[PDB]
Amino acid sequence: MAMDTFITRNFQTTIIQKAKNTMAEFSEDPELQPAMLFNTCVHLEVCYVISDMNFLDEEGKSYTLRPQYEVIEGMPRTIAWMVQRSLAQEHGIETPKYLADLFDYKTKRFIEVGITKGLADDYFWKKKEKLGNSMELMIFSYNQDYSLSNESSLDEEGKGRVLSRLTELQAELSLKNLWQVLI
Ligand SMILES: O=C1c2c(O)c(=O)ccn2N([C@@H]2c3ccccc3SCc3c2ccc(F)c3F)[C@@H]2COCCN12
Ligand SMILES: [Cl-]
Ligand SMILES: [Cl-]
Ligand SMILES: [Mn+2]
Ligand SMILES: [Mn+2]
Repeated sequence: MAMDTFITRNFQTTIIQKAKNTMAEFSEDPELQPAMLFNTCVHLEVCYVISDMNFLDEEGKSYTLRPQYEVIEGMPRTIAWMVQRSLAQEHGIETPKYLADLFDYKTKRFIEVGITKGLADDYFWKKKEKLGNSMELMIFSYNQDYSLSNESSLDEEGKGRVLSRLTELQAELSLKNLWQVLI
């Protein structure tokens, strides 16, 4: 099985289209770069999972009514920048200098999501070298490890559902001799 075929079988059409659109903005070609398309699909999928299972009520109380998180990843950078900058103004906070992956309506922070094949901690601190504390960080590995800058933001159950998806994907890729494509 080829990577492109795996992608089309394991990811929703919306995610695939967005990740390709994004690679195009950077003029990376999805057909020449199937590992990048895979990685971008996973990252965007994780973002969507996080936003899909956190809601808030009229007062501001959590629940596993309105979405807790706005996904900024997956839009064209020009729109994404207008959206980041406008959310930040409308909540009276600093606009980060990097483009974020999510906005948390509860804590009023921008979130950077990271996916890694190494250890979650190594990728946490690397991200923090650039971002300082402009954003919260949510780092997931394919080795069942995580590294949140705020443990409450995401529930212990939810971290585990993202970790299991990743574990699912690594398993199938390995079964199909495609994991080596990513390493
Ligand atoms: O927003 C991201 C980004 C992240 O948010 C991230 O967590 C990791 C990596 N990123 N990068 C993603 C990306 C995202 C997920 C997995 C791998 C890659 S690999 C580089 C690349 C990305 C997107 C399109 C493209 F053509 C690329 F070459 C670029 C880094 O420059 C800001 C935009 N961006
Ligand atoms: Cl950026
Ligand atoms: Cl940089
Ligand atoms: Mn991003
Ligand atoms: Mn990210």
